[PDB]
Amino acid sequence: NYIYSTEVGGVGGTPFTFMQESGTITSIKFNWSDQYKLLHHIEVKFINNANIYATGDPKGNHEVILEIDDDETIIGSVIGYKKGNDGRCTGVKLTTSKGKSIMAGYFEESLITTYTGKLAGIKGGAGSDIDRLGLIFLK
Amino acid sequence: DNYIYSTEVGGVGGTPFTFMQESGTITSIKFNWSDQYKLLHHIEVKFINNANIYATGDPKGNHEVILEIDDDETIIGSVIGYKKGNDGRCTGVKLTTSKGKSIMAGYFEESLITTYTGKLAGIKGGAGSDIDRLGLIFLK
Amino acid sequence: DNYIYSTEVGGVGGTPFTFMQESGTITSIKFNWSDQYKLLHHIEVKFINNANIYATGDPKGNHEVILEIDDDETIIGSVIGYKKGNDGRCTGVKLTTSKGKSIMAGYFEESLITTYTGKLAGIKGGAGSDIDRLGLIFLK
Amino acid sequence: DNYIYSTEVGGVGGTPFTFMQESGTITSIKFNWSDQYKLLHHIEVKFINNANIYATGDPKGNHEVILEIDDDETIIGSVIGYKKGNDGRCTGVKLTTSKGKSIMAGYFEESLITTYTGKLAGIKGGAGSDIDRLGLIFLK
Amino acid sequence: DNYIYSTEVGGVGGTPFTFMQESGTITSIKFNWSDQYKLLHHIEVKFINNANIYATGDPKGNHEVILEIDDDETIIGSVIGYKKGNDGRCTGVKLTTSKGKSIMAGYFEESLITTYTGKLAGIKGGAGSDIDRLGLIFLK
Amino acid sequence: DNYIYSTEVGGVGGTPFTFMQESGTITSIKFNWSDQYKLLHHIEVKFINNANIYATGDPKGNHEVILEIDDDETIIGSVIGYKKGNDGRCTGVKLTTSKGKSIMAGYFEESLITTYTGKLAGIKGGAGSDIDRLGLIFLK
Amino acid sequence: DNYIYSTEVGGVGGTPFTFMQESGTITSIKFNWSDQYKLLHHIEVKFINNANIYATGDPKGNHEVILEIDDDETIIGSVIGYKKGNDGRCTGVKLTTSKGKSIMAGYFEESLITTYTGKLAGIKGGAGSDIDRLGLIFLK
Ligand SMILES: OC[C@H]1O[C@H](O[C@@H]2[C@H](O)[C@@H](O)O[C@H](CO)[C@H]2O)[C@@H](O)[C@@H](O)[C@@H]1O
Ligand SMILES: OC[C@H]1O[C@H](O[C@@H]2[C@H](O)[C@@H](O)O[C@H](CO)[C@H]2O)[C@@H](O)[C@@H](O)[C@@H]1O
Ligand SMILES: OC[C@H]1O[C@H](O[C@@H]2[C@H](O)[C@@H](O)O[C@H](CO)[C@H]2O)[C@@H](O)[C@@H](O)[C@@H]1O
Ligand SMILES: OC[C@H]1O[C@H](O[C@@H]2[C@H](O)[C@@H](O)O[C@H](CO)[C@H]2O)[C@@H](O)[C@@H](O)[C@@H]1O
Ligand SMILES: OC[C@H]1O[C@H](O[C@@H]2[C@H](O)[C@@H](O)O[C@H](CO)[C@H]2O)[C@@H](O)[C@@H](O)[C@@H]1O
Ligand SMILES: OC[C@H]1O[C@H](O)[C@@H](O)[C@@H](O)[C@@H]1O
Ligand SMILES: OC[C@H]1O[C@H](O)[C@@H](O)[C@@H](O)[C@@H]1O
Repeated sequence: NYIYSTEVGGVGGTPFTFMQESGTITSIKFNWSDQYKLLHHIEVKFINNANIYATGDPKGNHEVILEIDDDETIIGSVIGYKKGNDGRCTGVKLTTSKGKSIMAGYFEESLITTYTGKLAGIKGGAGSDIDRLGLIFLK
Repeated sequence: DNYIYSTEVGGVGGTPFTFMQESGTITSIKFNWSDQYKLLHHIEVKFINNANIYATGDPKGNHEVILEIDDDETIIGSVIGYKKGNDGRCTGVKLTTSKGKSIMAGYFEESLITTYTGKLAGIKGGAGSDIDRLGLIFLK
Repeated sequence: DNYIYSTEVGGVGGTPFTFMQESGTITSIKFNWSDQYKLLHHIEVKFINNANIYATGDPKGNHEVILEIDDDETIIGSVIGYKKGNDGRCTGVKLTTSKGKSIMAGYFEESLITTYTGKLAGIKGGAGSDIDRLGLIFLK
Repeated sequence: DNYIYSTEVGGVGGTPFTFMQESGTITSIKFNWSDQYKLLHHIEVKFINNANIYATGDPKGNHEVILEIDDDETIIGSVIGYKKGNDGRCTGVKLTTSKGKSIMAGYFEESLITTYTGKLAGIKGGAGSDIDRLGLIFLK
Repeated sequence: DNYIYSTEVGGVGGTPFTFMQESGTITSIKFNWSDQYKLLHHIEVKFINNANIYATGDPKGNHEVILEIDDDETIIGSVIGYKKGNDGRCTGVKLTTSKGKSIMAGYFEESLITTYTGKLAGIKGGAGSDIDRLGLIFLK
Repeated sequence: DNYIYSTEVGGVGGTPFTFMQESGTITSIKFNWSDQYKLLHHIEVKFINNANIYATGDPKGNHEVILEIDDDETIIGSVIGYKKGNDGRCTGVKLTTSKGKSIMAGYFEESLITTYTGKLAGIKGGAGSDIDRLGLIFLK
Repeated sequence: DNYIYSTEVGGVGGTPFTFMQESGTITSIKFNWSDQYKLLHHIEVKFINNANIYATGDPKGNHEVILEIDDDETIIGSVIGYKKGNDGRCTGVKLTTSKGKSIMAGYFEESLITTYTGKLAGIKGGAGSDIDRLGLIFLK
């Protein structure tokens, strides 16, 4: 019942997989730096669940939060990254079925335009930086 | 509840405030901010069928904006700018309505939240000299 | 009432005025303003079925705009620029209508209100050499 | 009446004129203007079922525009540029129609009116060397 | 008649032409103009169900444009540029159709007419070396 | 016939060509052109249910574009650039389709035609070294 | 067939490749390109219900883009840039989807094709160091 968007970036970091069965993401936060031009930290909240699921080191000078209504889908989703085994996530642009949008970080090397739908989860690897990030949707 | 609570953004400082009125919605909201500090300093809210002005923070800035909200008019677009961390502050609010009205108060230099939308019902957070933290409240 | 009263913005100065005619609406309004002082100085209003011209302020400014309003035309966008505080003044008005007509008078360098919308019935406030204060009035 | 009179804008100077015909609407209108003075100098009008040209003003300008109006075509947007005061003059006309046709005559540097909309039926004002003052006339 | 005659614009010079066919409409029109004189010089017109080319003027210009018109396609926008006066000339034509097709011929440096609209049925005016004068003709 | 013939624009030179297939529409068209001469030099065409390539002119140009046409896709906009006269040439083609596809080949510096529209069925004209003339063919 | 083959554009060089799966469509496609050479160098494709990655060409470029395609998502706009001739190369791709998604890879300085549209089923062409030749394949 889930669609796994391609994980983009490098092979480094501590693995993460955040997905509650019968739930969807109600809030997502991205943390990035002007110093490295990288995403560093991600936080996620699910419906009817106050717990925050986090990865990465929140050392960046900027963060954006997107709140998602229960009937709201992602209709546009771009992740910017540096490719190769030594790849990092650099940016994210999300647009919703209600015209809400967020833009984090930088888009200077490689891009992926992912699958659309109801955002259910995230998987990847993170340490000091977001090495790699894949979105997960409902089928 | 019958209400959606958007995340409070900013620091942990100042005196807590909650502005909500049983079976009531915001008909008017006022933001005060300074070019000197690039922060919101003061917020004022009025509800439908209630002439009382509910205020928090110190009205010391050189700019103010007021948004009046028709009884049927909703928020379709909402951004709050803030400085993140325990020591944080709310720096700015952009609202757009179901009738093409829009306001821009203060600054959006550090962190942003794109909040939940709907019929604006209340606000909560903390304030003293400054708005330390701000979260919107909507009907279901 | 059968009226919505938008906030009076600006100072407490000048002679009070209320332009409202029972069972009538504003067919014409005129805004006079100066580049010298960047203030509104003078406002005239004509109502439906009334040849009488209601005026307030001193027509001292070097610019004037007139908006004519069709009987079935409403305001869908309204911003008033003003200097806040007791010594305040109303500095500018932008109006847009249900038919794509729009006017822009004066300056928007200090505070702003995005008012209520609807069928413009009347205006209230205070004036002398300048428009000290302006509130719009709409039908429910 | 069965008519709407838009405000005559400009000066008190020149010979008065009123162009209207029983059960007849404007089928054509011409505006003469100069780059040297940036005024309207001359207006001509033809009515439905009437080959007579009604003209006023001194046709001395280096530009002219004609708008032809289909029998079922209305004015949806109408801006007249003018210099305010007793020594005033009409400086420009922008008209936009129900079928997307549009003309621009003259200059818009001092004062503007956005008039009423509808089926153009006549014009009135005063002209000598220049168009001192112009008001539009529409069916109810 | 069953015809609308748009104003003939330009001077009184050259040889008269009138191109119309009973129960027919313009399927093609060609405008020849020059960068040297910034004038139209030559016009050709073909009618529905008729192989004949009706031409007037001197084809001496360095540019031509052709608009082909589908049987159900009307003119929704039509602008003719000209020099006014007895010694006048026709300088350009812009036409836009019910299908989004358009053409621009020549220059719009002096006077302009926004014409009547509808199904293009014919043209009349005067021509010699130049197109002195041009009017359009439409069905009712 | 069951076909509409757009005007052949260009000159009288080259070898004639006519590309049409019984019960067959154009599925692919290629334009070759030079920056050196600012002309079309070569055209290739394929029809529905037919793998043969019909070609004319010499492919000496440094640019090509291909348009592929879905079976239900029509041309809603079509401009051919040319040099007029007996020694004329085809210089450019702009096509826009019912699905928002569009190509632009070559140059539009001298003369233009906006052609008939519909389902492109074939082409005719003449070519040798260059495309001397080109006319489009559509279904009724 | 049940397949529409767009023209393979570019050179005759490289190792031929054909990526198609019986009763399957493309779910992901990656283009790798260089600013140094302004060519595509490498392509990867994944099909519905199939975890295998089909690659061709040499991934030596400094940029990559991935377009993921929803199961019901089609191609409504498709341009490939290329150098024509026996010695040719693919230089760029633009894809636009039924859902407002788009990618742009590489360069468009010489020749273009606007291909057929629909549900993208596969690709074919040749590749070694570079993408010499690319053709898209759609469902009927
Ligand atoms: O710590 C285990 C983890 O370390 C290595 O990845 C890096 C670190 O997590 C940290 O320093 O930050 C780097 C940037 O975020 C990150 O690449 C790898 O050896 C990895 O495989 C391992 O899991
Ligand atoms: O809202 C800001 C801040 O206000 C209050 O703390 C301090 C005092 O108001 C005053 O003495 O000036 C200080 C410098 O601006 C100010 O911090 C408290 O309400 C505090 O908790 C709050 O964060
Ligand atoms: O409208 C502003 C102001 O106008 C009137 O006072 C005027 C000003 O104070 C100043 O221009 O000096 C004038 C000369 O004596 C004076 O009229 C008053 O109506 C005031 O109440 C009003 O605020
Ligand atoms: O159409 C222009 C003009 O053509 C004919 O006379 C011309 C003018 O004298 C002048 O512009 O130069 C021409 C070159 O020899 C000359 O013929 C007449 O038909 C005239 O009435 C017309 O205005
Ligand atoms: O279609 C252009 C032209 O091509 C052929 O003549 C050519 C030109 O004179 C010139 O470019 O030189 C060429 C090679 O030496 C020569 O063939 C003819 O087909 C002619 O009819 C045509 O108009
Ligand atoms: O029209 C401008 C001007 O022209 C003339 O000098 C007279 O007709 C005046 O009465 C008039 O004000
Ligand atoms: O892709 C460029 C080039 O790469 C290799 O050298 C071979 O497969 C060639 O035939 C090809 O043209």
